[PDB]
Amino acid sequence: QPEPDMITIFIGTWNMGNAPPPKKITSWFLSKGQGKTRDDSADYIPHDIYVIGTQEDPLSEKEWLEILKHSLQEITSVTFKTVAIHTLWNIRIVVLAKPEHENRISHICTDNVKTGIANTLGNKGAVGVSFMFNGTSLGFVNSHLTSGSEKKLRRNQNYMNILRFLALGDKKLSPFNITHRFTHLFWFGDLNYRVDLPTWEAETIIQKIKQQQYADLLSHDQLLTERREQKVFLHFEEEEITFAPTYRFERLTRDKYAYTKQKATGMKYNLPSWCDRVLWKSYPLVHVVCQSYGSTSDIMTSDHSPVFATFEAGVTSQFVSKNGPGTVDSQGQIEFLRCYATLKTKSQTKFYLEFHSSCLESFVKSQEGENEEGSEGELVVKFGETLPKLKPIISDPEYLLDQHILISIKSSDSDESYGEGCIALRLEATETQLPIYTPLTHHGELTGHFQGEIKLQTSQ
Ligand SMILES: C[C@H](O)CNCc1c(Cl)cccc1Cl
Repeated sequence: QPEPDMITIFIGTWNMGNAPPPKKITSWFLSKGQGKTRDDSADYIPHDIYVIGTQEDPLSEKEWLEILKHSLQEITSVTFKTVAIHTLWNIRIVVLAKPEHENRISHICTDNVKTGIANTLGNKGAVGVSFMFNGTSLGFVNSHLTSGSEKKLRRNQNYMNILRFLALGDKKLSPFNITHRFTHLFWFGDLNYRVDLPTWEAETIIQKIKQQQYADLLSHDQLLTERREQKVFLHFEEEEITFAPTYRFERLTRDKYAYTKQKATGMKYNLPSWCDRVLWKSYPLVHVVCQSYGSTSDIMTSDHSPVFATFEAGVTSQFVSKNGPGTVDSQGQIEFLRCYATLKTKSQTKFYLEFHSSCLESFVKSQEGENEEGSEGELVVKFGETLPKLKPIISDPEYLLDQHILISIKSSDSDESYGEGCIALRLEATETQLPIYTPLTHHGELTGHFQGEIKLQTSQ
């Protein structure tokens, strides 16, 4: 039984509008409806992992698990195993996997973050799951962000609180937030970003949706515009949206958008919007391909339609040599040449680096770099040729070229990270000086850059 080098992952997000689901929700798991949909010929082929995010979910965990498992069994004839289930208020995440994966999945973590203070703390936030799948770390975030067309800034704040405080993955990666802890990170939910057009244009928007002419609406989608201006979800991907806005429908049909202000909406308009989204971020040069992104047409119990996305995701095997794990493989080394960090910080402290990777026995601290002034005001931290030689646990190129080095630049004064990034070892050549680059972020905001050269020695 060979270990996989690819798996397929289903991501579902559905704001259920505090209503039980209908008797059949199989179209969701089959990626059928509007948008980028799955080929009929694949219907019986199970995904390896199904990750279901709900919001405004009125069901018990037990009730929803029974519906999900019975749904997948009907589609696939496979009895899926429950990896994890976590609920915060009415925000839920379920992870189901094929039974053959039970002994490939380990280090299962769950957490939640509650967003807002006093007034604004009570029902919005995120749940998350992480685990190892063989040698690959996978994280999944289901967030219900602040509602309302005029709260895009609040949503961006909710995003930053969730990525700062959601405690998933390897706690030894202390400088790193969830946006660096995983080979593949999927973030989905009712993100609640709106199509930002005048209220008077509601009927015009509806007309455009009936014509399947989304271009003039997506150009006002607050998530696309905020992402384009690097206000939120920096370094995340989203597939092109080719399905109608998933909010706000009249229940029991999909023929009508209910957008007019009502006491029940706090006298707010709900112009048709793409509230319900799936984004991802994978480490550099790892295979990840979106194979569906759409909405169902036949599930109408909520004022939202379910959204599906599916992915091919590269995975690696749990590598064992004669040497590592449990020693170094002297045949292997990672060297850094001519490296420097460019930082946006206005501070003057000394900086050092930390290198973190599961290819190392433990993280490595550099000596301090030498600060200089950039020509446009910047702080440049020069490491020259002073960075340590990293000793990986396994030298085999089939393992080592699949690995990544996380970098944090830390203040010597405070040991606080000013920036985090990631470097792929999937090089064009070994034993060859090659340029490397990563942007550096902190709390998911751009704080600088790290660039230089790498020289990777494998046992080949
Ligand atoms: C590799 C990714 O495609 C980068 N995405 C950046 C981006 C955003 Cl986030 C929004 C609008 C346009 C663009 Cl290029």
